[PDB]
Amino acid sequence: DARKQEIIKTTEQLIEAVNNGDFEAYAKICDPGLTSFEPEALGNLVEGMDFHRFYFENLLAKNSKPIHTTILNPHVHVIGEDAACIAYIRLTQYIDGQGRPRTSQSEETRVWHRPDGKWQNVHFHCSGAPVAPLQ
Amino acid sequence: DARKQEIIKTTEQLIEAVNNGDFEAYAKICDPGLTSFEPEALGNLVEGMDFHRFYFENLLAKNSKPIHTTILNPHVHVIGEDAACIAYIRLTQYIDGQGRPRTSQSEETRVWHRPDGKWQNVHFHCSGAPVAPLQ
Amino acid sequence: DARKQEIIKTTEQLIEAVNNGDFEAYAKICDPGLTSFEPEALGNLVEGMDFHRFYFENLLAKNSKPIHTTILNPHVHVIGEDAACIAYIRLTQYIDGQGRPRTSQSEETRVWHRPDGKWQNVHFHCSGAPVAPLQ
Amino acid sequence: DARKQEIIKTTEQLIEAVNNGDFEAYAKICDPGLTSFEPEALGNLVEGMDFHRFYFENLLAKNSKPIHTTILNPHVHVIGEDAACIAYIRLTQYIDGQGRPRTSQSEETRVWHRPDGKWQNVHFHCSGAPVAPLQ
Amino acid sequence: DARKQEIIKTTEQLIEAVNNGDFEAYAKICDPGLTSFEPEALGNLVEGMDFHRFYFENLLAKNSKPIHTTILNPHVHVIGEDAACIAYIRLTQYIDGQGRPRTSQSEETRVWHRPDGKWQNVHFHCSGAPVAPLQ
Amino acid sequence: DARKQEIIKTTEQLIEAVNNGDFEAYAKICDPGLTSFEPEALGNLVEGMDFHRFYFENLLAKNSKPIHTTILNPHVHVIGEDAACIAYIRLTQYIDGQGRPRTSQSEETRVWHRPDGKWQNVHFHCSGAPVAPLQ
Amino acid sequence: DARKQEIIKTTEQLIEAVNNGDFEAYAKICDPGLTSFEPEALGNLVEGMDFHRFYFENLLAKNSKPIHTTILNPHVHVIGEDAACIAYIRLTQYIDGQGRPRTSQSEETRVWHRPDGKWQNVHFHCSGAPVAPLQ
Amino acid sequence: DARKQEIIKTTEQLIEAVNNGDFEAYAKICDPGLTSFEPEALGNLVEGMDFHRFYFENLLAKNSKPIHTTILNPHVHVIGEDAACIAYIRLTQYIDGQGRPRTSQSEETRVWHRPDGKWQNVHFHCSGAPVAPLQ
Amino acid sequence: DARKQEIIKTTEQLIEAVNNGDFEAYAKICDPGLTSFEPEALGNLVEGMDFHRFYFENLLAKNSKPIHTTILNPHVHVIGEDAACIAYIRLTQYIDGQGRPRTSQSEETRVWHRPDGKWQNVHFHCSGAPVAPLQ
Amino acid sequence: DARKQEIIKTTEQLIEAVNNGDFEAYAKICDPGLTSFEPEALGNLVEGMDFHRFYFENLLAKNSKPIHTTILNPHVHVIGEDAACIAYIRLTQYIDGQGRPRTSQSEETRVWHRPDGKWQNVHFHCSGAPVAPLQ
Amino acid sequence: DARKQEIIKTTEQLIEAVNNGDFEAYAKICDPGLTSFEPEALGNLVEGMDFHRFYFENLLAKNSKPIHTTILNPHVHVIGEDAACIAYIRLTQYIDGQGRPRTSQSEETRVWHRPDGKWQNVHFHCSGAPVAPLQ
Amino acid sequence: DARKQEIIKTTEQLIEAVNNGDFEAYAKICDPGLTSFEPEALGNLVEGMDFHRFYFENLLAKNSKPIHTTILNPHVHVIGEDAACIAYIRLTQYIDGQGRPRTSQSEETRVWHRPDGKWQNVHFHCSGAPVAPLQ
Repeated sequence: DARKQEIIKTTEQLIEAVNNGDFEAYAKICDPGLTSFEPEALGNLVEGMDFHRFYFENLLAKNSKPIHTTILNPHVHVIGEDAACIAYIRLTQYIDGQGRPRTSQSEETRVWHRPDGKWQNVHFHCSGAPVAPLQ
Repeated sequence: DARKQEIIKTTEQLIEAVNNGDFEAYAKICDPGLTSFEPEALGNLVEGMDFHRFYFENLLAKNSKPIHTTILNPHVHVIGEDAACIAYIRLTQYIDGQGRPRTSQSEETRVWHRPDGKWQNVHFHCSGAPVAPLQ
Repeated sequence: DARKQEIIKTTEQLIEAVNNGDFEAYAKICDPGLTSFEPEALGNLVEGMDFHRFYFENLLAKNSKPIHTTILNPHVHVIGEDAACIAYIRLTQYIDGQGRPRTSQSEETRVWHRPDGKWQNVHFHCSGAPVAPLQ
Repeated sequence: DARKQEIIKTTEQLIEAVNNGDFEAYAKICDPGLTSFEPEALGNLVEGMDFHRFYFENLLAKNSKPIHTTILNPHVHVIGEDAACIAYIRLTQYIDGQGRPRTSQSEETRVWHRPDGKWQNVHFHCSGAPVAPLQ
Repeated sequence: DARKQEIIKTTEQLIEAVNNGDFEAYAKICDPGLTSFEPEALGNLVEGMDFHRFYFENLLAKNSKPIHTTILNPHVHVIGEDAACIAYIRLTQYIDGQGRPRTSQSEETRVWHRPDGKWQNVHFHCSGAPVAPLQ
Repeated sequence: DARKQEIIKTTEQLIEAVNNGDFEAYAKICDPGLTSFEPEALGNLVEGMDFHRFYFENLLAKNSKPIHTTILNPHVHVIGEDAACIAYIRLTQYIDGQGRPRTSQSEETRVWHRPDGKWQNVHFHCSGAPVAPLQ
Repeated sequence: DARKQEIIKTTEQLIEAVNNGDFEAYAKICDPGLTSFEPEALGNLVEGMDFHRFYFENLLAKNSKPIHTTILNPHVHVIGEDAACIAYIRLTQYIDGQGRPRTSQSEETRVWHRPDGKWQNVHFHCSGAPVAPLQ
Repeated sequence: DARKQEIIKTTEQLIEAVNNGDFEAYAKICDPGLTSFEPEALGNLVEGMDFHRFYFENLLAKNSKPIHTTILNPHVHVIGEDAACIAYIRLTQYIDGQGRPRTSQSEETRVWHRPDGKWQNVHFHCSGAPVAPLQ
Repeated sequence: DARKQEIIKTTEQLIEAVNNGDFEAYAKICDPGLTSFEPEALGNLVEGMDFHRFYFENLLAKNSKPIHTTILNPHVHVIGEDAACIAYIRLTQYIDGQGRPRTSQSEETRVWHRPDGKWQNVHFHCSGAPVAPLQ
Repeated sequence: DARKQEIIKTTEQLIEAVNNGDFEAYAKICDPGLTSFEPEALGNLVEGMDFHRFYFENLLAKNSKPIHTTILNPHVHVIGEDAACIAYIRLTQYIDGQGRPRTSQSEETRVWHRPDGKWQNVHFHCSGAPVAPLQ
Repeated sequence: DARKQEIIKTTEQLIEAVNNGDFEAYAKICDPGLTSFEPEALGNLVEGMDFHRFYFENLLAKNSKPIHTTILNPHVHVIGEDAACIAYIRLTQYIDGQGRPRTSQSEETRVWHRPDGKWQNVHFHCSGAPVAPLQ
Repeated sequence: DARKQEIIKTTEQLIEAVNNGDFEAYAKICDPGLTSFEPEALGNLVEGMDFHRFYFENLLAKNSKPIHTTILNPHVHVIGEDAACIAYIRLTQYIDGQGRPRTSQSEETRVWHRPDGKWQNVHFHCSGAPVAPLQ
């Protein structure tokens, strides 16, 4: 359970670096060849950092309204000593463009490798609501 | 490229065992603790074989109409010697309940481990069209 | 955990007596003053057995098609020695009126009392899909 | 009828502490392990206080417009001396974001335990309109 | 409570004479100048028996499928010794044109007079679902 | 026709006391145990004055725009000397939230008793448009 | 009232000649230069018999199912000794293409002249449901 | 053709008195017992001046924007020397609530009598767009 | 008026040759370079006979059900001695694919030239319903 | 081709006089008995100048925003020496009520005569988008 | 114009080989590395013959109903002596799944190369209606 | 691969000249007889520069908000030494009319010729989202 709690802790560091808009910390968690599927990419497989960079510069660095996030039913597969995978449900509570509280759901998969003693993310898949909020 | 072609070959064996309705071969490719996200599970994370078993018994063992499948733009991450991940776009051509040809798209992620010298699947995530066909 | 497994076992006996259409076993699990909220009652609070009796006589005793049910994330509150409450997510896999497999979800609460040494159900609440199937 | 009037009185204290935005009184009525089903949680079972805390901080502490609430057809099950359950219909009259009066309906179940001589809430289930108002 | 139970009993005789298709008994319960509002009359006030006669001749005398009816929360006003009024919610369980069980709701008011020692109906108002079933 | 004109006159006094917002005159026309069905109550049977009080305090005491009302095809049943019933179509002409004239229709039933020499209202049923105007 | 009852009687002869499919009697009631507005003419003013002839030949001579018609609130203007006008609401009860009873409403104006001692129809206007039934 | 041109001229005087908002001239053209069918009356037959008075006071006396009206294909029936009927298509060109030109269509019937040497209107029927404009 | 009646007569010969399915007579009325706009051509300008030929071969030669056509408000421009233009509204009464009478409207323009002593059609424009019927 | 270029040139003079709002030049191109079909006339045949005059006075004399027009695939029929007909597709590029560029399509027919040595327009037919722009 | 007529002729040979279902002639016109965009491929770029092969085997070899095709406004770019490009509008007239004639439109681009003395197709792009017909 | 990288480089120069609003550089890349299919042209084939000029003058020269563009899966056909064709998927990230980031997809084909030693564009085809952004 010690190695599973380590993957959980490192995944929580990713999620709070994203919602802080901290792109310089996000870039240290991600591999340069990272690939992803997500609702914003319209069914295409994205590669590298530059597609995601646009949302840090146009939302996450600029926003100020309160947000709360719940992680439900996490499951971890540990795949030897170099590799791991985590899957969870995410609920986000947020304030819309006219002051009403709202909720949305996503389903997320993250794939982790340990090159050079540090855990880094190599592939990501998301379903459900967009991460760009529906305000 | 040799190890990447091996993951491609093993992923093609999974896809043809599914569309043949060969549940006894499917059960040798999958780990007993396998987890999944897919459109049929309504946003929930499924564990084990028994949710999928229902579709082999009520479609895949019984169907006879022609189907064709195209795999587009595959990408493989090889994660040491025990682990790998593959991501691809899938297009399926099928005949509906009244003889008309149709097309649908999915986006798929599969996570592979090599316990006891044999590659086996430990997590799967699907977006887009259901695998239960829209006939 | 022994008393929690007992409530789980007794709740599984209720669910299989319903999907067998066994109204004479259902009547031994329920209290005569049982109350319920469910989608079929259109927002009203029902009392007694006679509202439910209609669905045993017009579906559950007559149906023959295959059904599978998954219970997800159960939680039990044990409230002294006489009382308990259980909450769970239910997924049902079923065949429609033209041979296609389908899925639906409900959320369920059940309240249990132990009069005369036997566990019996006194209140029930359901949300999501109707239990009368969407075939 | 004396013990039933006591559960009614305590349920009315909960409802007025919520619509006053009095989170410090709400926290004394609820057990720390409380679970719930409600429309805002999107079909998931919530545990603990922190999901509900967001609506006290972003609505109930800040609102000033007039509200009226009617409780219809309450039913109480008393389950020995430590335990009780209550079920009722709730109608709420409220003013929208442009000054028009509106109405909405919910159906609610609440499960009560008496640890250490004080009644506290251990499970809650809601159907119908959200508690976050449709202004 | 004796006179209220008499109005309840006489109202149950009306409802079962209607669902039996017994127009010759219905004609003995109704005053010749009876007026009504109901969904089938498109917002108009009907007078006399001949508008209702059409539904006995084209449904109620001819139907054979099982029907169940629940009366909820009845209230009676007794207005001296010659007059009374009753108000109730009606739920009807029925089988559709393809064998599926269904539910519908109406709200009903009935006004009763005692000319010549016999109770007879002088005005009726219905809201909600039509009495002609939605099969 | 003299007693019928008296019920008509008293019903017109009710309608103008409501559209003046005169809740202290409305309370002298109504019995303390009065019951009603209306579109604002969402299919439920309301009892007493406090549900209606909210619309006097949040509209009828505060409004200033011109309104005109037409009563069509009234019918009266006189039920001995203590009791009467009246039924009519109501058309209301009103100005919306942006200065355009509009029309709406309701169908209404009212039940009258004469305790202590004064006519008072004991039950009411409404269908069609809400009495809260669609501005 | 004698001359008004004569216009009513002659208008009832027209309506029953139409629903019998008796085009040879209809042609004796109508002036050769008769004009009309009705839903079937798509906003145009029709002149003469030949537009209406098509509905006698393709429905009214061929139909066999039961129909009932109610005339509501008739008003007559008598305009000297040669001329009259009548206006009424019409409700029609009919059976659809699969055996269910249905209702529809129209509003109708008819203009009458007495050339050569016989009343004949010179202009007609209809609003609401089409006369061609919605089976 | 002289008597037909007289009815045309008098009908044009009505139409321009209405669009000027000249209710004191309108009241001299209409009979005190005039009846009408029109889209604003929701399927009911109106009698007298007071329903129409509301639109003079809340639009026609207050408006200032340009309007143009075309009368198409008029037909006149002259019914002895005391009575006449006219039927026509009306097209209205108008400016909406945000400055765009718009068009709408009605179909109209008007019935005229000559009491005391002066032509006056006794019945009116309208179909298509409301006369209260769709701005 | 003699030359206008000649264009009317020749236009009626075209319309009855079309609804008879008489393509060999249609080909004698049309110029070889004829152009047209119509709903079936999806906004394109068609040239020559071969686009129209398909509807003679697949409907007009094969149909048997009764059809009636009304021509409304025709207008003719005569343009010297060689040339003419006609414009009219067309109403068609027809029986649908399940035996119900239906109506549809078109607006039509036709341009006529007299080469070699015989009138022939050189351009046609249609708006409204398709001539291929909505059965 | 010289006479065809003359009709093209004169048709371009009409189109630019319209979009300049130059009603005094438009009136010299049109014959006083001109007829038209267009979307703004709701399926009716218009005659003379006064229907079109309203759009010069309420838009074309007042507008200032940039517009561009493309004429596609023109075809000309020359019908002796006094008469001609032209048909074309028209695309219009325009700025909406909030500054965004938009496109729309019409199909147009125009009929030309040469009385007194000057070409003038006698009939016009339009389909597709209205000439009043959809800003 | 000789080389342009050659590209037109070769493009007509492709279109008739497709609608004959002649896959062995289609394979001689296409380059082995051919790429395409079309509505059936859901926004993806297809490569090679095997995606198209499915529609020959499941429609074009099996169909028997009459089809007609019009090519509108073709444009050819000739790019030295080895290469050419053609663009056209295509209208297809066809019979649906219940015997009614229908029309649909596509816009098509085709790119041609002359390796080894024979013209062959290297890229294709289609917009508008699918080539799999909407029967 | 050198000649393919040259076509890629020249295609990237076109795309950045367009999103800079640099119409004087765009005019040096395009042939004077260039043809195109695109969503803005409503299914028509455009020729020359003047249709596109309108979007430079009314958007691209005036806009200031941030935009990002991704080119996916490019494919090049090189057709001797004078000619080439390129096909790709384009994703655009942009800010809407109220500050929210958005995504859209197009599929694009471009045909290139080398007259006088300089590459120039002769035909273009686009599917999917309009190039005028959906803000």
